[PDB]
Amino acid sequence: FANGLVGGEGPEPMPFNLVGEKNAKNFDPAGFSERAPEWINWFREAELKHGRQAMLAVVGMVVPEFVRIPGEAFSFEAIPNVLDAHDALLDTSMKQILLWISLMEAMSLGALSNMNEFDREPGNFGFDPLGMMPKDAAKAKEMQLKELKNGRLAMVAIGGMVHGAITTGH
Amino acid sequence: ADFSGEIGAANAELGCWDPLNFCTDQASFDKMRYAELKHGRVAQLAAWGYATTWSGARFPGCEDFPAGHEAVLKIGTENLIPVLVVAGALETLWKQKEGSFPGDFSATSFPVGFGPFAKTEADMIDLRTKELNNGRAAMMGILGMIVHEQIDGKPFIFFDKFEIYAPFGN
Amino acid sequence: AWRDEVVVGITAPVGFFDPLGLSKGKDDATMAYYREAELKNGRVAMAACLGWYLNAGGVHPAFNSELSNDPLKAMVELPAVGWLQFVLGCGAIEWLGQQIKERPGYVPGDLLGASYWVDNSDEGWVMYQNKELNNGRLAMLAIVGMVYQDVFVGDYGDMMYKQL
Amino acid sequence: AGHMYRTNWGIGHNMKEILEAHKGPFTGEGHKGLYEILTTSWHAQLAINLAMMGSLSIIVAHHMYAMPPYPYLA
Amino acid sequence: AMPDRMWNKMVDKTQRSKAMPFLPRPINLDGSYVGDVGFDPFYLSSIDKNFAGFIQPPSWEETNGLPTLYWMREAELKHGRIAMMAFAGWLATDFGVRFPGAGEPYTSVPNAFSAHNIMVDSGAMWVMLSLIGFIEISTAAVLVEVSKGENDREAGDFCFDPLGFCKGKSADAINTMKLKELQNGRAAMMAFGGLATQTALGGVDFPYLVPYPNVAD
Amino acid sequence: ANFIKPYNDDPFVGHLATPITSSSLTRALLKNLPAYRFGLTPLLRGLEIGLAHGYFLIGPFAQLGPLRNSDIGLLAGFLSTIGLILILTLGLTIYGAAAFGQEKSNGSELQTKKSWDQFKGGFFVGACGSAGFAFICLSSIPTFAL
Ligand SMILES: CC1=C(/C=C/C(C)=C/C=C/C(C)=C/C=C/C=C(C)/C=C/C=C(C)/C=C/C2=C(C)CCCC2(C)C)C(C)(C)CCC1
Ligand SMILES: CC1=C(/C=C/C(C)=C\C=C\C(C)=C\C=C\C=C(C)\C=C\C=C(C)\C=C\C2=C(C)CCCC2(C)C)C(C)(C)CCC1
Repeated sequence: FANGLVGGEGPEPMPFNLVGEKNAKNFDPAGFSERAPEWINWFREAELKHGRQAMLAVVGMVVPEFVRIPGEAFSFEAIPNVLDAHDALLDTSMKQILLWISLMEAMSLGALSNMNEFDREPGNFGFDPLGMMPKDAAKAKEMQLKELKNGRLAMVAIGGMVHGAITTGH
Repeated sequence: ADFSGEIGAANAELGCWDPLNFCTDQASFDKMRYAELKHGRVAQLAAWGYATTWSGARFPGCEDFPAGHEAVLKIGTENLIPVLVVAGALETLWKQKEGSFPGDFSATSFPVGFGPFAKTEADMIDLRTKELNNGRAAMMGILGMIVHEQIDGKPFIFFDKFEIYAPFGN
Repeated sequence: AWRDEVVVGITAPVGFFDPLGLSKGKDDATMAYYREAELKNGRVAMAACLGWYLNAGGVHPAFNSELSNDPLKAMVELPAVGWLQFVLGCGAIEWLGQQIKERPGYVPGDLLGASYWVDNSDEGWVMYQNKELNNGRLAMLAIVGMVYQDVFVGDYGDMMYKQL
Repeated sequence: AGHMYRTNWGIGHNMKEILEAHKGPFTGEGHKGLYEILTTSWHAQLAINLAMMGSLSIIVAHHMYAMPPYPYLA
Repeated sequence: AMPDRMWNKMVDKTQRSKAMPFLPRPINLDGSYVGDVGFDPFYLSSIDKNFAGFIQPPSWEETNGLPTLYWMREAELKHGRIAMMAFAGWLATDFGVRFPGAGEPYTSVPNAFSAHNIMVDSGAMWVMLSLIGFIEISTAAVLVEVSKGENDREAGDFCFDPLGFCKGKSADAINTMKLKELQNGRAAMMAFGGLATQTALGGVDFPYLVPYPNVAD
Repeated sequence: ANFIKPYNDDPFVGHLATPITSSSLTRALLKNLPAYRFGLTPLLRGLEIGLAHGYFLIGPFAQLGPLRNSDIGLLAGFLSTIGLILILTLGLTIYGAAAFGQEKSNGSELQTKKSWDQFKGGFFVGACGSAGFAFICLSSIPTFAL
């Protein structure tokens, strides 16, 4: 239930719920929300972030053809396994990536320092360049729900992907 | 609610040590208690068996079987099925006595109960507590043993096997 | 209610910290056990940290400095008689502690009985107590980190500030 | 080190303040009152100064034999 | 914990930043200064400290204190002016321009990337340092006066307008002009970075690029 | 915060409540020592005290005595300890006579003649026996090696 955060309210089913209903409605078996009401906002933000990153990770994994990328060092042909890249370009590319990610993440601290007192909607960083979010609240919430659902799927997806490879030829 | 009165409380102060709040109502507690007892009784026998076998003792016709979990993996399944059959039968036979502590099978067809062992109520509580406590210990013990067997091959950590002193048995 | 009275342990960086809400329904006695455990685990960690650091540094002037500089190897090299004394001695202190706990007015964690002279009304007292807790919390994590480094990474020295 | 105490330009330390600030749970008012004593009693000053001077002489004796300071002295 | 957070004092939750819509608006970037797009992700403008203490120890005397923005603006302007100057010089030197009547030391210099070392060895750099220091001390004292509250000079205002470009000009125009300086200055600062890092790793040229395939360092 | 206060809140008594003098640790240890513990009879008080003091006394004599390097060194150490215990016992007897007198009444108050005599007796038995125990223990020392 949280505090009205869009989420749950899903026909999505689940027969492995050890405790509680098998539906995905108000999925909080552990019950972290009620025990720690003050952390709901933080949890939402973290959920969104993890999911969004995961959504990018999957496509990053699905492009191991070195496509659109030149350079012998980056050659996916040279580094057949997309997984090997982390250690393959650790001191040549991974560091660079870190620089920008780090700079961007640090600038958000101002908002996250006092989320409860500030009014920003958790996860809303005002990013709609194409200005295309259903204006209608009814659908707006629906859109948000899609993001969460897809993102949650992605989180789980990545795990299987990667691990799978850890157990296959790729 | 307050299950401090129940047998097996950690101590007078802590009362019922339920860190994760598994138990909520008497109904749940009874469920959990029954399970604890069953696992306990089973474990107590298990430790005894593991030690006997690991030390070297074997029944007639079982002198070439291996010991430990290795046995389950190597010994023929056909000679293991008997165990299930002799256990399933017991599963059916044991009959819980209504309106009694979880795990009381006095209502079973064959004579079962405190019999001559207990007289006063206090005696009964003591025996019950001891059964539970010894089971709790064995539960940890059997695990400890199996884990260490896998880790190093020494199921007893400080020695390879026990040596028994049975004068009359000789 | 413990939550409504506790003052020590709640500091600035995060305030009250119970993301998993492991103390929502606990009674005063359980909460007291938790605080005592927290302090004890932390204090022991702080000590262990200092011990490891000294040994790793090489300042182990005992047994003619025969034992290894690696703290984990040294423990194996120590005779059992040494270990037995350690456990038994600590056990003795544990017994005395139990006596103190039983005495009325026991404040979880206080073995010196500072309650006799000072109360939590004094801000200086609460602050200093907070420092012990905070450093202990950090030490707990550190000792766990160092062991990983020594057992898996393979080093038992600072890999953070060593590079001047 | 000679630029640590206040004189006529604002910057610096006032010994009285430093002494009075250093007080603890086991020592009451701490070092309060010492400044006045050492600025109003010659005997007190002599005590500290004389003890330190004598202590230095003993140190000179030890350090001057172990580490001979002059040519052709050892 | 219990104490009121300084977050409240160092930011305005009611309003929000412009360049960064998500973040709240720093309470000091109210738009008084030119070029203010409410951009201070690290909320440095809100830090409470009289940086004028660097020039004159705070203990020396009681002063109202120079507002942080004033100090920050000063540094921004100075850095920018210096950067613009340096950029021009680097290119001109690259083009070969040398002092009128200069001698072998200057003419021999191969490239700007190599001038610093040869010049410091020559000693001319030392001479420049002394001169620059004189300027710094002569002009810096004003900041203390402002902090004292005895003067009303504005940041970057050294009353320097020989050609009277902005003499008798509409305030709005002076504003756009000063903004233009700031904009150009900020650009130059960023510009110098490449003019340095790129040259160091690669080579000096009009583009100052680095051989991608070849090593850089 | 002041960790030193007048003892018993009497500003004029010649004592102070310091952490050392009045801490939970000190209070606990002293309360449970045989000398001040509650419930122990005079004999038992002496016995515990004797058992404790006899065990540690055999050491000094056995390892640093005139016949330390002799094969009969431990035996000699035992005898020496017994001798010291006898001297201490004489002292206890004499003290009691002077401090308490010749006939008593209260009873069960370590500070009476009868109680003191019982206390002394316990000390002797405990001390001598404890020394003997140490002899048996020091005869063969375990290496605790697996
Ligand atoms: C430092 C310290 C401490 C302390 C220590 C100590 C001080 C110890 C001691 C110890 C001791 C000091 C002990 C003792 C013991 C004794 C014994 C153990 C005895 C025994 C005896 C017996 C057993 C018996 C005898 C007998 C008798 C009685 C008579 C008859 C005969 C006989 C022989 C039988 C601790 C650790 C706490 C902590 C820290 C601080
Ligand atoms: C804990 C305690 C305490 C403390 C103590 C101290 C700190 C110290 C002491 C010390 C001492 C107290 C010491 C002693 C010593 C002694 C000696 C050193 C002796 C020796 C002897 C001898 C050598 C003898 C011999 C002999 C004999 C035996 C017999 C006859 C012959 C002859 C004479 C030869 C007090 C009291 C407070 C209280 C109680 C508790």
